[PDB]
Amino acid sequence: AVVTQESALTTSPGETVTLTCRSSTGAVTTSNYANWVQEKPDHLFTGLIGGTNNRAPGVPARFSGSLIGNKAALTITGAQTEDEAIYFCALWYSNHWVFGGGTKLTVL
Amino acid sequence: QVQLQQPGAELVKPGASVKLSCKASGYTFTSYWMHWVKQRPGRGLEWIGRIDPNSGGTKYNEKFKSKATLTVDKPSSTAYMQLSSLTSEDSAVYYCARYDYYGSSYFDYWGQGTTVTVSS
Repeated sequence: AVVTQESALTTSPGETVTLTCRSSTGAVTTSNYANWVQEKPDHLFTGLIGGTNNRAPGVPARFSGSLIGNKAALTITGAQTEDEAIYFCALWYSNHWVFGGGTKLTVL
Repeated sequence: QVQLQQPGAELVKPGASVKLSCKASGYTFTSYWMHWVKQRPGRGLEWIGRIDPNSGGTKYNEKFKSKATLTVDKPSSTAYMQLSSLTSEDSAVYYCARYDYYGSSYFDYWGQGTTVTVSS
């Protein structure tokens, strides 16, 4: 299976932005245990959401996962420059995980 | 307090092998799964496999089966990955990452990654 995310998005401080995660083989369901991971400059990774909508402790309020239509999604409300990073999503297919290509988010 | 520790890098020759280590602290090593992930330039992540530290049972990405070998040392609470017959395709950063397999299903803590560089 192929997991696809937007390659890049650009937002402004205070704006709301949503990134999505799509599956090659059909709609994404909770059975896929959608995870969102954040990579910051020099190769610093923090998990952010797991089991499609569980915020990891420490993760600010402004981030949240949900299923929108047939895709997994991560929304950030009132984006800060701090949030500039690459967001990966990972999907689970019974005998393995598959990662998406990442969305580089620029905060003007 | 939760910490996954990996050495910074390996400069190795084509066709040799390396053992990568990841030492966990600040939590109960056998109560979470450990995954290994590959990051190649300008690409993202490729999942290698996972290991249940409590059973030593493994699941590998079919792509990596004749390449990698996952083991642990329960007493020293360390996860290892061995890579065989290293080639140019093997140069990348390799991360160990904790998965809350019985909790909220997240890859919450990540090692800093070991950069493997193959060169003659």
